[PDB]
Amino acid sequence: AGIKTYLIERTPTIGGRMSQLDKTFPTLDCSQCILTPKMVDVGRHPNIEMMTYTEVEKVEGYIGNFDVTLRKKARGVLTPTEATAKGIVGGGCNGCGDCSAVCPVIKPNPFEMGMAPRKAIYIYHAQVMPLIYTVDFDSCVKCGLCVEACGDKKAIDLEMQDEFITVKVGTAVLATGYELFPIENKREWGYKQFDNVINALEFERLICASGPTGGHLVRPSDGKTPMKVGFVLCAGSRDNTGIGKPYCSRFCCMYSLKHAHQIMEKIPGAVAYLFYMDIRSFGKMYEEFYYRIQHEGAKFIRGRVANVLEDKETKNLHVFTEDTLLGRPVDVEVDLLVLAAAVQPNEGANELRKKFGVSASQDGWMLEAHPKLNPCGTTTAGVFLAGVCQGPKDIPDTVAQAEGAASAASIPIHMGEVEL
Amino acid sequence: PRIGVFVCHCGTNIAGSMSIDDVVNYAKTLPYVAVADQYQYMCSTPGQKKIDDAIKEYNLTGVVVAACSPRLHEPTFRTATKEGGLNPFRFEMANIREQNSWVHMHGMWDEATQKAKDQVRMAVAKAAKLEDLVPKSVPVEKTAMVVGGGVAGMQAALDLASAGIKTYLIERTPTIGGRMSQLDKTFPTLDCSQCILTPKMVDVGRHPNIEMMTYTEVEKVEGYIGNFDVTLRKKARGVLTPTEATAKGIVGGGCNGCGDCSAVCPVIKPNPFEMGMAPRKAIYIYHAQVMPLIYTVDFDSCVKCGLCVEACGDKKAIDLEMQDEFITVKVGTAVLATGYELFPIENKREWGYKQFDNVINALEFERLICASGPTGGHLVRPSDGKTPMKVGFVLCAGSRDNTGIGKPYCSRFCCMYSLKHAHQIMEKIPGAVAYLFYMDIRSFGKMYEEFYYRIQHEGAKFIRGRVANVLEDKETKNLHVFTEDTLLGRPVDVEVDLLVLAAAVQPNEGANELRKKFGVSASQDGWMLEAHPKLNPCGTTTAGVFLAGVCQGPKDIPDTVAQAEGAASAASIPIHMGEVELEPYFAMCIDELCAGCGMCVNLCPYSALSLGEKNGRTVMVVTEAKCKGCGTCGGFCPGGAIKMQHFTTPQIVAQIDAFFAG
Amino acid sequence: AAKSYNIPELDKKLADRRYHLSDTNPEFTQKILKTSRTIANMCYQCGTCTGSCPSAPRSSYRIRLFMRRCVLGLENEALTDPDLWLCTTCYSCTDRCPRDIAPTDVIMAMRNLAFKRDIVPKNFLQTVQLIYNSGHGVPNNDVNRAARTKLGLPADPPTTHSYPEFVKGIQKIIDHYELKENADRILKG
Amino acid sequence: AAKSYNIPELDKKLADRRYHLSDTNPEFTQKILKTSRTIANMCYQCGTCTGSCPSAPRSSYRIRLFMRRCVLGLENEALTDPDLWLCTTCYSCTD
Amino acid sequence: DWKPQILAIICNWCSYAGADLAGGARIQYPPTVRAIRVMCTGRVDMLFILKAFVEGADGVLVSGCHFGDCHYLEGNYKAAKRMFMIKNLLRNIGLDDRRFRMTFVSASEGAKWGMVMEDVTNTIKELGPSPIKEFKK
Amino acid sequence: MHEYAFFLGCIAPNRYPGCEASAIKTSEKVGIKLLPLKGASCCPAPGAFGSIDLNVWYAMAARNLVLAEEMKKDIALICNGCYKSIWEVNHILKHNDELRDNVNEVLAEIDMQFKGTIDVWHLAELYYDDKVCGVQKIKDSVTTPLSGAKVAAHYGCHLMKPKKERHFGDTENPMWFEELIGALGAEPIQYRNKMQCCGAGGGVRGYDIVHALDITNEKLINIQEAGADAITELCPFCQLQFDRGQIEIKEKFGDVYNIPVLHYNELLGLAQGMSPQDLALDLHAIDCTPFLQKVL
Ligand SMILES: Cc1cc2nc3c(=O)[nH]c(=O)nc-3n(C[C@H](O)[C@H](O)[C@H](O)COP(=O)(O)OP(=O)(O)OC[C@H]3O[C@@H](n4cnc5c(N)ncnc54)[C@H](O)[C@@H]3O)c2cc1C
Ligand SMILES: Cc1cc2nc3c(=O)[nH]c(=O)nc-3n(C[C@H](O)[C@H](O)[C@H](O)COP(=O)(O)OP(=O)(O)OC[C@H]3O[C@@H](n4cnc5c(N)ncnc54)[C@H](O)[C@@H]3O)c2cc1C
Ligand code: SF4
Ligand code: SF4
Ligand code: SF4
Ligand code: SF4
Ligand code: SF4
Ligand code: SF4
Ligand code: SF4
Ligand code: SF4
Ligand code: SF4
Ligand code: SF4
Ligand code: SF4
Ligand code: SF4
Ligand code: SF4
Ligand code: FES
Repeated sequence: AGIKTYLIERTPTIGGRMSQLDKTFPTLDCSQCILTPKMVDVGRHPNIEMMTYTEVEKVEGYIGNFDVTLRKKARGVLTPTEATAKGIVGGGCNGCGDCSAVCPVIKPNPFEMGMAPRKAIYIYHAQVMPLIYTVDFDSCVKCGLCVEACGDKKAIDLEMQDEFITVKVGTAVLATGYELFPIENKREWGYKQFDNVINALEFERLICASGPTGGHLVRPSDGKTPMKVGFVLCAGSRDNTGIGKPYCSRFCCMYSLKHAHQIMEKIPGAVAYLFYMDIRSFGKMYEEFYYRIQHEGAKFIRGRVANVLEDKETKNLHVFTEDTLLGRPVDVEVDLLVLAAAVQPNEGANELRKKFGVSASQDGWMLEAHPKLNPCGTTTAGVFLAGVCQGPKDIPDTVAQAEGAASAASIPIHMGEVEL
Repeated sequence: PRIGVFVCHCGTNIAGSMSIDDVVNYAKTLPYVAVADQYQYMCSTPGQKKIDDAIKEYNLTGVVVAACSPRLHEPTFRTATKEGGLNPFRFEMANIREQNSWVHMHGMWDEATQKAKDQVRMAVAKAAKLEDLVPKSVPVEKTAMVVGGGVAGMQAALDLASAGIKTYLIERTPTIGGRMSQLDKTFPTLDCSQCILTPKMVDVGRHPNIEMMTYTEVEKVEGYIGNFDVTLRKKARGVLTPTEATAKGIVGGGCNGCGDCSAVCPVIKPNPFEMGMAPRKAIYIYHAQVMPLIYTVDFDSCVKCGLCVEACGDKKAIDLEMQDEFITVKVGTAVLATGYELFPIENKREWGYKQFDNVINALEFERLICASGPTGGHLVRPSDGKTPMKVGFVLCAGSRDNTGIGKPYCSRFCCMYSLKHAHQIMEKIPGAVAYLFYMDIRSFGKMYEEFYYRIQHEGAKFIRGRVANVLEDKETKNLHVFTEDTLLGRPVDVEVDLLVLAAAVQPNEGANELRKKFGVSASQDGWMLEAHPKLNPCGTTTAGVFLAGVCQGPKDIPDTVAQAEGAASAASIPIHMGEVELEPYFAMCIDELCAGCGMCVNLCPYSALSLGEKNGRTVMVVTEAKCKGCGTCGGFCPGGAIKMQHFTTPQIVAQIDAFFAG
Repeated sequence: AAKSYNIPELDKKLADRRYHLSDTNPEFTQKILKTSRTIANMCYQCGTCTGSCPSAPRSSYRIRLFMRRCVLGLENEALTDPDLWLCTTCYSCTDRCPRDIAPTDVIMAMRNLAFKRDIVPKNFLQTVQLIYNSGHGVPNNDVNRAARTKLGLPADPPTTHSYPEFVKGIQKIIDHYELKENADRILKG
Repeated sequence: AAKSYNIPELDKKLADRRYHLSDTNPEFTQKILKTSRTIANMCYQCGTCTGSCPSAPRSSYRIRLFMRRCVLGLENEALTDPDLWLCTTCYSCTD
Repeated sequence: DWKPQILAIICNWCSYAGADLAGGARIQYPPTVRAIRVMCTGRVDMLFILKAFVEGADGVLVSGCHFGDCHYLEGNYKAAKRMFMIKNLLRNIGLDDRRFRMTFVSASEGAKWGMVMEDVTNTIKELGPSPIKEFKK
Repeated sequence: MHEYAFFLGCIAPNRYPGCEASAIKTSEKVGIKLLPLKGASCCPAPGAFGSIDLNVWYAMAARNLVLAEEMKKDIALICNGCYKSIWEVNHILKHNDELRDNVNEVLAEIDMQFKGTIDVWHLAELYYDDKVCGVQKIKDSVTTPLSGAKVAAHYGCHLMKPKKERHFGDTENPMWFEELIGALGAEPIQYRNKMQCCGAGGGVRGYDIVHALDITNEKLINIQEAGADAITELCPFCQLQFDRGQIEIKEKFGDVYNIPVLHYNELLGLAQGMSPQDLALDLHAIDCTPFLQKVL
């Protein structure tokens, strides 16, 4: 639309959760393939000031001028532009990888939900948009091998500190997303205590071809291929006991169907069992997706899982519930159990929405101006909501909400005046 | 020519199916190839840098990338080719992943390698003959059109107008508002629908940047992203607004909405707003809160008695001889917001919709329960006018149905509105009980699960069983609902006073005609199709047309409004710029080869071709703006006098020849 | 349900009621699909079939339960159920199923498998005997011959009651499938 | 299930298995709610209780079925069931 | 010693999308067909097909959108008429007309694209090497 | 005069011969000619024989079909169960190739082949069609009014259901059979759940007589409540159930209805002037004499 824009991301790369997704319901497209184009557009757009690995320290002002102070965290590595500004003609970071080839520290990768190693100097994945190789200063030992590997490019500055910048903006759009609810609190499903119980983002990384495995789903306990996989739907959701969330997370029925399809097509002869309590395929082509999954042969057992026991020797998981339609208790022994955990507002989202003056819903998500006729704007003028931060949604609904918020934020900028 | 061949591994997605080294050596030995080289991720910044360095070092004329599909990465590598001193259109891809690797993974490796060599050879042959194109930029008219005056149309119109673009709002009916104007209360917050919408209807009616054209249709559309020449049919309303009356010369005014005309009209007909439950005269408004309060005349039912004009008197707003006027409007973009109608549930004979008096559907129930409806807001039985005490709600009525009668999809909001109606009856009739015969309660949205909890707490009975059939008691007119309580495990026979069917929704009447006028395709489900189902749910494949609301698929008022504002933003993108670049695939006539036969002229669906005078000779003339690059004309012309810009006959024939080269 | 005790009444009382994955017979499911010629694995347990059945309100017969057993492969639960022979094949369930399933055709296939494992009521075997002997499930008798004569019709209808040479062909058809050789064996007991 | 025949074995064999609205006892439901001091009318039949019961795998006892009977008011179905005394009150369902 | 040489000319908006979808879904088929990718099948001139057959295509396949689903409103009706006439010409010049066919593959029919690939390969294998390659000399 | 092979299954010739006699006479009075089928047998009764073995069901129904195939004629039926067997096996074997093959190599042991060349019709379907005798032609042929009689129709299940496999239209509330009874001059009445099974199908009549009789008794109660004076039907199974089962209900339960059960062909004969003796109404368990007093 022509407005200069700042894109603040706390992490060293843009993309979000959809960059972690492997295939997307209900069209089964590769997530990175459909998103990499848009990441390139964002990275190349002259009207976008992409500021990754940066946070919002403080906000003051109003609809007219928001004096937003940003914290530029010490990335430790210089982009070519910043290197030329500092005087290094040879450039900054070209993403060769020699630094991480020689770094001796090895730490878990948060992008891979911890399943995979990454050095102290690292990128999340090979398709990160700013391919600039952050340094993790909480874990770097300043051995200096990385700078020797980088050589004449001189992109690594191990003494970099948090720089602060103050930016004046007219409007602001909040798009903080979500995290998975901590399902280790539900002790009856032995999430942290049994090896072969995982959650749906770890399953999505295990099934992706770019993940810690070669795209091969294997059992965490011994590295063998599963042949029976259970999907516990509603894990921590529609739950009024005070531990889980009392709401529906919207997409967990759909992504569990996707994962059942993926296992049944990737491991020949494997069977998927879905322990469900209201299959919710409400969107466009969702019911047809549900029909197709049942046709390919996923077993749908209408019963909320009661508890899970681990076999002491085979590490197999005994899932106990009742088949409510059959009318009998069941004991399904699976090689791998996947929990479709609830989602909750991201870490620090409440801090950021208090900085911007936004309130919260009953559910804990950011509140909108009018729940029916204004789902993007907030009560504080000049701030708009977009994405899962306002409530869980699929990528189509998230994008519609994001463009709606962009339109609402453009309304006062195009006019150039606002009346208080 | 000097061509560079760059073969991506796609991170073993291609190197795990063929021999990339062998493909590269073959490319090196190919004719015209200056440099052949490989990289792990050619779509990444080091890959573009590799392309650019190769261009600069080897003085490359063109670039061939043996990688994924063009439909995925033409823009990326065209921009990479531009940055480097070439034209974007000196570039050609060889799809060796989605059409070689992923389909020849298993047990066949040298065969996939030979296929890759063939594809690279054909790509090099085309690229050695590509030459420079510059995309056409066309001006964009600074107006916009919104077809549909429901919540999605009104939101899109208000958004565009407040962004500053002049907007036309076309509504086939005499009033804006849509279905939400018929709704009585709204889930999950229980607000009054008209109370929340009337503010926005007033905004639309008062906005200076919105040309609200009610009771008007779209006869025909021609043009493209730049200028859409849209012809509108202004149906004979029969009554003049004050502005039109002053224009025609009546100083005293036009219609002020007094109501004397309908007070004296003797014809009485059903009201479509009230789903037929209520009478309305031949001259009428739907409800008292219609935005243009202008009192249409229904000419199919008027008897021209002339009492209305005598009642109107000196205002002289009624013109009984008015005819359909036609207007042509030029617009830059268009937003389609046609909404929906209820699926005809009388086809499902086991639920006696038309044959039993006390079986209604959910919009008739919403009008019966509204305080502005045919009743005084009192739900009464249609058979005898008595108050019901047991009400059944048949959920999924005609939905998730693969028998060919109903719809195979979920209508999204029918579980939620049935919960709302159960609450409304249990709170409005003391002691009444609501029974919901359900098969997957779907309360997925924000506060929806809490709404479901609250309804169960107030005491609605939830019986998990799809209704099998309905029998009517011959004397009391009560309805015997037969199904199985699947959780209880027994058949049931619940006798209710009123049965409400939560019927499926389908695209509105005439929506397919309108989307064919605008060039939009349809989905598997029958709704209008979007450009990309994940990352572009508003735009369509035809440029300059955008979707908003239930017309793209069923949705609640929150999702509909988000979609409408998204569509308004997408329609504003090209208007604010004022330029838009077309893809240079146009047909170009070579005049000193054209013989003027004129036979190609009728092969263009877009009428881009015509016969004109150039240098005395009658030759063919291409309106390069109207051409879309299909190639039908250029595939027809026997003399080869039509050139297709990036898919020329020499290029395609070079590809064929290279395929058969050994 | 702790284990097998080999005391028959206690085994009956403490039978394991809990479904295990060892209980599924995919071969049984595939045989049912082939014989019934219907998409039975696509049931989503809406209950319309049971809600329409005329046998359900007066018995323990549940066609939806039989569909679930078919889907889960519960052979020896479906076949031995005495409420497998209470279906009148009225086809109301098939008329109304939203998934285009023929539950009554699934019932018919189940009945065929039950016969092949020798569970079958005796009226069926007696009808087999009658059709083998005369080609007619309801054969003629002397009083009806007299009634037909008094009417004016021939004492026997134009069927295999009056053309006994086609009975031999009917018998060869039945013998090819061994229906008589199984019916008489089962009746002998 | 056509009507009452007054032949006890045939009445037992052809007992009406079909739930009617005449079968509901709201007074029974209210007494249960008062005495139990629990929100029993809010069950949505997930089956977790039966899936956790130790009496269910060896009998016809179904606590979820008893909850459904409570919700629907099926007095004389809940009370006369001999599997009302197979609950060990282990509280796993409540847990 | 002999491998069939089959050439496909597939439109961009339904047949290329369908082939891409088949690849994405990992539907395997034999590697005998190589495609050209024009915008519409209306672009396909008769001389393209005849040039392929005279260079020695053992088979030629032209794949496009279903009737009523052309991206450019009616460009595959023109292609259908052209290919009917091409079928007639090949029959009357004495070449086997089943070496040529035109399939209508939508954007979502990756499975049908795989089946088309298999069937075209099988038919050409039954037919054998084209006679033009030896009739030229 | 259209000509059809007359299949004539087991119950009409051997228990209710007046049904077949009136069929031939009334069909000849209207423009239809019913030709005997040469050596036809039991259509393998769909319940009691299909429940046992579907392959032998197919083989016997196909043999019955190829008899009329050699006759080169179209089958005409008067039984809903026989319609199920004959018509449905004809339809299945006209489209399923492997089943054609299997049935043909079974039938080749008796020098006999199925090719699928004929069509199967129910006699009431022919009476309703307009090309063949229509409702107006039935009204024309009627000579005794049969006025002042309330008559309840039982459609049965195997003629009309499933509607995805037949072509008779709505199964929830059809009125076509009510038009044929209205043509005769008798007023057809509507009763609760008129589309309910009589209970005799599928072999239940034999397996569990009490269950089948309870299903029948539900219907009889509804019909008496409506006020019927007879029950017309288009099936000898359903007639046998409604006729014998009234006696078995009177003995096993304590319910008395005494409602005559007549095939539509018997009512058509009564309307066209055939005598009760010529219709053999003395062969029914339930006396028809009150109904005869009313309509005569
Ligand atoms: C296992 C799983 C599978 C799924 N599968 C599908 C699927 O197949 N199809 C589908 O359509 N949807 C799917 N979804 C849902 C989908 O992931 C969401 O719809 C979508 O990611 C929403 O994106 P978002 O931008 O709103 O949030 P996010 O993707 O979470 O993005 C939020 C971004 O903001 C950043 N951020 C957070 N807080 C701050 C802060 N204070 N300052 C700066 N930056 C911040 C985060 O680092 C992140 O980059 C799935 C979800 C899960 C959990
Ligand atoms: C019984 C019922 C209850 C509901 N309750 C709720 C609720 O409580 N809460 C909620 O959020 N949602 C509810 N919904 C859903 C809600 O109605 C929709 O989300 C919403 O109305 C979508 O609006 P729309 O503008 O897209 O379509 P519509 O409201 O249908 O508007 C479309 C408009 O376009 C016009 N139009 C159509 N074709 C043409 C044409 N060719 N040319 C010109 N104009 C045309 C129509 O006349 C109409 O004015 C309910 C739906 C139903 C059926
Ligand atoms: S070695 Fe230097 S240039 Fe290369 S990736 Fe590491 S920091 Fe970047
Ligand atoms: S300084 Fe040492 S520990 Fe730190 S990133 Fe460089 S090599 Fe790794
Ligand atoms: S989306 Fe499905 S799995 Fe997720 S909480 Fe809602 S009902 Fe449960
Ligand atoms: S250009 Fe295509 S093939 Fe190459 S790495 Fe990128 S996505 Fe993979
Ligand atoms: S009488 Fe005239 S001014 Fe008044 S409402 Fe009618 S048309 Fe309008
Ligand atoms: S002319 Fe007569 S019928 Fe027509 S609107 Fe006026 S009063 Fe009514
Ligand atoms: S929204 Fe609910 S009632 Fe409507 S079709 Fe979907 S599941 Fe059925
Ligand atoms: S371009 Fe070709 S077809 Fe068109 S007028 Fe000229 S010669 Fe004729
Ligand atoms: S390519 Fe030819 S036929 Fe197609 S739109 Fe352009 S001018 Fe018209
Ligand atoms: S009606 Fe069909 S879908 Fe529903 S339970 Fe019966 S067989 Fe399953
Ligand atoms: S066919 Fe059998 S299962 Fe189906 S409704 Fe009739 S009796 Fe019940
Ligand atoms: S009582 Fe049992 S069935 Fe009901 S919600 Fe609680 S655990 Fe689920
Ligand atoms: S208390 Fe224990 S025994 Fe009783 S119902 Fe609950 S889980 Fe079962
Ligand atoms: S777009 Fe494919 S045939 Fe025209």
